[PDB]
Amino acid sequence: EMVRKCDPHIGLLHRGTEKLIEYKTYLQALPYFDRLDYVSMMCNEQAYSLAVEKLLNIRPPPRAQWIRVLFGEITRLLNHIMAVTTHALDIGAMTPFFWMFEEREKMFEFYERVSGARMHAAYVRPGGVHQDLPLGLMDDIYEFSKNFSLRIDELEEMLTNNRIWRNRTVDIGIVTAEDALNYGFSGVMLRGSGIQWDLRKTQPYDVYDQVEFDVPIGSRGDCYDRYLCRVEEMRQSIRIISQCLNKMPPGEIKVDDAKVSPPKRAEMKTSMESLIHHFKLYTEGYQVPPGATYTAIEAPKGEFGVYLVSDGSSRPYRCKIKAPGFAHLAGLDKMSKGHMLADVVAIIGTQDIVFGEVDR
Amino acid sequence: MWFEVLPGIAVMGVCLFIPGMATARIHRFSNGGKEKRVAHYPYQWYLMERDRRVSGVNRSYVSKGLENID
Amino acid sequence: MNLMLALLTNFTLATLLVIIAFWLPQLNVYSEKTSPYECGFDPMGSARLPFSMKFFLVAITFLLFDLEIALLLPLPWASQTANLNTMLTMALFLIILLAVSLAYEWTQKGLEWTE
Amino acid sequence: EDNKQFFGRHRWVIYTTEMNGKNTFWDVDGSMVPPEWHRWLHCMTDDPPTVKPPTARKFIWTNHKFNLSGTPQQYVPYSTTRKKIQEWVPPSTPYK
Amino acid sequence: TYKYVNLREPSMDMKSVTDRAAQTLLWTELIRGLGMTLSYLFREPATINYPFEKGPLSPRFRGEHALRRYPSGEERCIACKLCEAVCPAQAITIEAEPRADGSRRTTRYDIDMTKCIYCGFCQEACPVDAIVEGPNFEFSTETHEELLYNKEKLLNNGDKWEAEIAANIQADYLYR
Amino acid sequence: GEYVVAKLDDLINWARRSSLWPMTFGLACCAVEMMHMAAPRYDMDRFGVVFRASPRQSDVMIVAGTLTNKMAPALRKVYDQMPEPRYVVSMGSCANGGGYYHYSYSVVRGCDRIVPVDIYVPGCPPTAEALLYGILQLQKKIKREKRLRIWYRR
Amino acid sequence: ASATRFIQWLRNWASGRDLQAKLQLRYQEISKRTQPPPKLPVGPSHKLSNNYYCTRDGRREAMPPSIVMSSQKKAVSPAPPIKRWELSQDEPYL
Amino acid sequence: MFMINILMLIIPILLAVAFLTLVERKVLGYMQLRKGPNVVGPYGLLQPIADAIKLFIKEPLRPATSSASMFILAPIMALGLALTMWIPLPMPYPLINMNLGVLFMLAMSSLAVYSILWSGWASNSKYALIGALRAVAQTISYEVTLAIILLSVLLMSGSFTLSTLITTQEQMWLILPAWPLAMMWFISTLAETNRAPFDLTEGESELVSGFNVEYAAGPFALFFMAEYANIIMMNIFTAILFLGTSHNPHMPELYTINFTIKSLLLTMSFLWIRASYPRFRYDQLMHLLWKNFLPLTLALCMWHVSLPILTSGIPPQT
Ligand SMILES: CCCCCCCCCCCCCCCCCC(=O)OC[C@H](COP(=O)([O-])OCC[N+](C)(C)C)OC(=O)CCCCCCCCCCCCCCCCC
Ligand SMILES: CCCCCCCCCCCCCCCCCC(=O)OC[C@H](COP(=O)(O)OCCN)OC(=O)CCCCCCCCCCCCCCCCC
Ligand SMILES: CCCCCCCCCCCCO[C@@H]1O[C@H](CO)[C@@H](O[C@H]2O[C@H](CO)[C@@H](O)[C@H](O)[C@H]2O)[C@H](O)[C@H]1O
Ligand SMILES: CCCCCCCCCCCCO[C@@H]1O[C@H](CO)[C@@H](O[C@H]2O[C@H](CO)[C@@H](O)[C@H](O)[C@H]2O)[C@H](O)[C@H]1O
Ligand code: SF4
Ligand code: SF4
Ligand code: SF4
Repeated sequence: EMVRKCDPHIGLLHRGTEKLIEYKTYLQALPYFDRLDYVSMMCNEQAYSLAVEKLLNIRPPPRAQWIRVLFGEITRLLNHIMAVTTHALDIGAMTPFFWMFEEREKMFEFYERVSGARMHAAYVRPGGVHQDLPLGLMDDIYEFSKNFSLRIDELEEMLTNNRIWRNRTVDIGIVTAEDALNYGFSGVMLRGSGIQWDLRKTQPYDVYDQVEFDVPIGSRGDCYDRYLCRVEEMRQSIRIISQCLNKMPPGEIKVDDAKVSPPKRAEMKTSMESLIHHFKLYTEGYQVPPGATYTAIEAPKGEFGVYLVSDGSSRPYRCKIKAPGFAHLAGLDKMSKGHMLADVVAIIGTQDIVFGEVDR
Repeated sequence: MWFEVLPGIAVMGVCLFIPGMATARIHRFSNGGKEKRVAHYPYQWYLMERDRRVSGVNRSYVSKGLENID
Repeated sequence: MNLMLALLTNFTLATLLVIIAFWLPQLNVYSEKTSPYECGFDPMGSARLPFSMKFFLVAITFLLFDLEIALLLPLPWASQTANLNTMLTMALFLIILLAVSLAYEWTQKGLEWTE
Repeated sequence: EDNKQFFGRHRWVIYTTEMNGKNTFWDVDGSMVPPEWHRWLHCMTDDPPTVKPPTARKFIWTNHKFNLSGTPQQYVPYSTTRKKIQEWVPPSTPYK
Repeated sequence: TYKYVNLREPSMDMKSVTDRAAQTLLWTELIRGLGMTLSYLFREPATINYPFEKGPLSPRFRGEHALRRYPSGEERCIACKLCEAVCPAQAITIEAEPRADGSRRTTRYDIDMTKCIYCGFCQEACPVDAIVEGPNFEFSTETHEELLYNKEKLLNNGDKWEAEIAANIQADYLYR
Repeated sequence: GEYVVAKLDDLINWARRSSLWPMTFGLACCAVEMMHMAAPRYDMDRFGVVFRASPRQSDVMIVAGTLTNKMAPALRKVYDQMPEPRYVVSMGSCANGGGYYHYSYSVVRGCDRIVPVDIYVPGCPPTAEALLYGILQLQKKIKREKRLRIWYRR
Repeated sequence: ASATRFIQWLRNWASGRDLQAKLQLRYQEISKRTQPPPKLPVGPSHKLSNNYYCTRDGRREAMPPSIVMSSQKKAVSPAPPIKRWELSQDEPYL
Repeated sequence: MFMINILMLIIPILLAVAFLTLVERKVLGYMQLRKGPNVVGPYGLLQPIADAIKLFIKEPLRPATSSASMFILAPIMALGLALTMWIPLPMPYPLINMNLGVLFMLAMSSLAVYSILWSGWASNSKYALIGALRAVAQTISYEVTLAIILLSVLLMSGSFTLSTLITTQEQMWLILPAWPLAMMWFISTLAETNRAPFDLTEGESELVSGFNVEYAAGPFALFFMAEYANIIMMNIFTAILFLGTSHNPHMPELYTINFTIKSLLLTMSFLWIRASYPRFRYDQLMHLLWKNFLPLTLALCMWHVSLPILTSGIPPQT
């Protein structure tokens, strides 16, 4: 049962997403980003929106930026619940999956209430967000967040001090700090080994410079430390969410520039300019000045970026998608040296892999 | 609620009760209303065989008392 | 007799269940259905190829430890001896030598699986 | 309804035993809920149609139909456009 | 700022050492874990009683499509084809011509529901609120062909669900 | 004659639909909503629906996600390795007809080019409740089987 | 919420917490499913004067890249070295 | 009247096993904040029947590469030996009263291991083989410790007769003088029954289904029935070994009631443990037994040899 070589064969979920995007307008291509890391939908939307906003040279309004950070951290909670509980489920601890997927179910209701969809919201767009938060949503998000830390505590009461859990994770898949960098790792795959790096702190986007939170840091670079980093990241997400709820500003939700963001329906049905711009934005779409940007965010799984090429038209010329799981999986053979079959099962979980983003 | 698990436990409990009850009752029925004789050692078997001869009906569980002493 | 009757009934019931299981259901047999399973892709080599044992040294030591129980299982009867002075010395002697053998293999890394 | 129950179990429907000719004593499905009650049952609103009825229109179905898949009433797709090219129809008399 | 998740050196006083020996030998932290699942055993489960109980939805929910009408009964769709242009999945197919009264109306309106991504872009693009995604999510079928909707199917959906569709649009149009 | 086989269908049908074991088989996004159907709110297990990893011990295949050309031979393989009777539920637009990758060079335009499909669950993804509606629709399909009635009249 | 006092006590003792204060099932503390209508604000460009689009056109202020070198003194780094992170005062050791 | 007695033993066992599967699914459901079966019959009471009927009308498969005779033989041994483990159990009267009932169960339990080895081997598939060799590893881990743990307990009972354990515990449960052994015995029974956290020969998340991955329909059911019959039997044995129920010869049913409750609760704890812990790595199971339980079991064996002698508490041979 000792593993002598891991050869990950991927492409079983390769769906030519990047080639398909070239045949779409910039708006039409936005839903493709929900279906990459399909556990972190709204964060993928944010990364693509920032790239298009950067190429357009426009700025989303302050309220949209706060809604983006709010739902980005709600999205981070959804990811880490899926990451930790399915990681535990593979290692044999099935119960936490059930307790914490009832929380995931309530966070899907927030997605559905703002966008009408539980998962592929298509809510974050270049220029802001699609719609404003419905009245009374922020109260319900506060009610959920009031109780969530207790759920994390029950999760830790089952795993953190458990000797069986620690035996299955401690000193498993150790990765040195230098190897992680040269292998292209990011996110918790760096911080687990002690590398102090978090794109929300070092290369902040939206309103991340206006919230306080701590970056968890590991000391042994193994599965257990990455597990503890992810759990502590969930606690810091709640800490950020509390700030977004309290500091939400008033105002519009998409850039007040109708050559990029569509007008309100009432305006479109009254004003000639609004109708023309609505008509043109939903047929041709907005043209983007020629250029190329690599734009990245601290997605829940790691650094998620797009290299986006514009030829001046309303359709992207090239859209290369950078998925953090691509480089993490490429290091699976390196991380599994000297381990057994059951350890590789754990090392796959500790990398937190979704093959929608890996294969695209 | 959690007490909706009780019906399946009771049915499981009743099934596990039957083997012990049946064996106790079948032993008494086939041993003249008494416990089945236990013969772990040659001595006990020897006495049991002697009772079968003494019974006069070839049954070690048919007992003979003072009325068989003239 | 009773024991032989009981064993025959147990394995007779099990065989009857297998017989019923094989002749009651409607069958549709073809090559792909009966091909060896391996997660959707064809097996790469024979499952009869050698499968290395990493705990081979523990497995042999089990044979030697698994005979200590035969020597120790008579202890409840031996406790009824008149010569308890000799008993207890010899019973403790065997268990200690078994403990020493375990310590030796432990300290010499015999219980570590080979990589 | 029972507002002491936790959110999600505080509303429920006991389906009829017969609907549109079908015996539904054992066979029930969510598609039997008519749209006016569908809104209230799924908590898209707080007011039942008894208190806040829907707006009446002469084209709205007066009879709700459940899922008709797998029955002789199932929808069958077809093209709704007329013939595009018209063929030449030869004469009915012989001249040749 | 940053914090350490696992960088604590345990104390080496005989009481602390004896506490950990008890933990190793008496399984106290594994017993403690048993307490948690015992507590859950006596909690009310979160399961709803579907299909008699339904999960909560919002007026924005994106479900089955339907073509709507004006109160007079006239169709709202004017064959502008904005929905067909924006559809990320190319799930919409339209043909139009002047109606017998000169009105601009469609003669084909297909949605391939196995192409559609239920994204709602079509109802954003529509300038007359003709095509919408209604609240119905329980329309699974036994054949693929049943999911290829033509205009007759979608108009029937509009008439079927209009009572609910109108009330949901009334509750959310001020956010649009 | 007719009465006995009529009851016998009711019994074998009741057992088969009350004990439906899907293969532990998910492909992409839609497998996440399949998880949410196993989660406490919907609890598929309460209907008698239990995931089992081995194809040999599975009755239903839920095709939950996009089927690529690279994956297609593997999906057909594990389907063939289910014992009969077996059922296929096609979940989501990708499985139903290729969906949003319908025009891709690497995607199978509907899993029904590879396997027979009993039920098509629409959506991208279908909600967990919509999938539960599809599973219960599959149960009612099984309730209508007439295997012995047809056998009797052969 | 309907659990008896004995059962409330039992699952509190077993878990070691006060589970009742933070129930995971939602009751009537959630928002009502029928809300009053909103009246959403408008953006900065909703003015009747001093609002010419050519003064607020971001796309038209985008310019092609600056050619630094084309093949057609102190050493520098790409940016100043990153400052070393400071430990949290909220909770430095988990 | 003996054939009737045999049927009064094995038919209830198969019914108890059937409803143990329901109780497991419900107990894990509520510990997982859900409900478990409650549709098929009231409170899911008809679920085990539906599952039983469904499997036995499902198509069995003979894998192309498999060894036919051993493939079919293996499930028959599994169920046959699982039922044989019950014939010596005093409840309070055994079906078969053996002098050496304790050693008979040790021998049968060793033989039941081969129903795993041969099913995994005969399958001629890699996941089946990997599961089978985990069974070899698991037996090596617990067998030596299990026998010596029993020997220490029997040094207070003085006999290998299972019924003598009832007499030994007439004034007090043996768990008082031997809770360190009861702890290691309870773990050993989890390993012996391939139960979580030691469910390694099947190990769903690693081996798909392990040793019986190629089994379907009825032949699969026999393995599943054998597993759950072994769960109950080993908890009855634990109850008899450490929680002796007083026996009144004139009211033997009262023994059977108290005795059954203890066995149910011990079986419930197996389900409780399954819901609580992750799975061991199978080389960590070997080290747990050999490096922890074995040194302590060897020491307690010497202690329990000496203790009756030094306290003058040696039991009788009868
Ligand atoms: C814990 C133990 C639990 C055991 C549970 C056992 C099940 C109890 C419930 C039994 C109800 C009857 C089950 C019938 C299912 C038959 C499978 C089926 O559906 O096939 C459809 C077939 C119909 O096939 P068909 O003729 O229509 O067409 C088949 C060809 N193709 C595939 C092309 C269509 O049913 C039959 O052929 C006959 C039905 C028999 C029903 C009565 C059972 C008698 C079977 C005796 C078989 C002879 C060997 C003896 C076996 C030992 C029997 C005890
Ligand atoms: C007068 C003189 C007296 C002389 C005699 C005195 C003796 C008294 C002191 C004896 C010691 C008492 C403890 C004996 C039990 C065995 C203890 C033990 O073995 O624990 C260690 C073992 C390994 O733990 P670990 O930390 O990983 O390994 C050491 C690190 N190198 O830990 C484990 O075993 C891990 C087990 C994991 C699986 C647990 C799953 C079940 C847990 C719940 C069960 C609770 C107990 C149930 C008991 C039932 C009894 C019927
Ligand atoms: C590497 C080799 C290791 C070898 C280790 C061997 C360890 C053996 C230790 C001695 C064990 C027996 O120790 C001895 O037991 C007997 C009891 O049976 C005691 O004897 C005592 O009880 C017996 C009967 O029980 C009386 O007849 C006697 O009058 C009394 O002295 C001895 O006082 C004690 O010294
Ligand atoms: C009379 C019966 C009771 C007496 C006990 C009999 C068994 C004694 C077992 C051997 C004890 C000493 O021998 C043993 O040798 C190894 C060397 O590899 C030591 O050291 C090793 O053990 C542990 C666990 O394997 C490792 O974490 C450690 O890294 C390693 O150095 C052990 O700490 C020591 O326990
Ligand atoms: S919801 Fe989206 S994919 Fe579906 S028809 Fe409308 S625009 Fe096209
Ligand atoms: S449905 Fe609306 S957007 Fe589509 S063609 Fe008709 S009017 Fe235009
Ligand atoms: S149907 Fe939708 S949710 Fe499902 S896999 Fe395809 S894109 Fe993802």
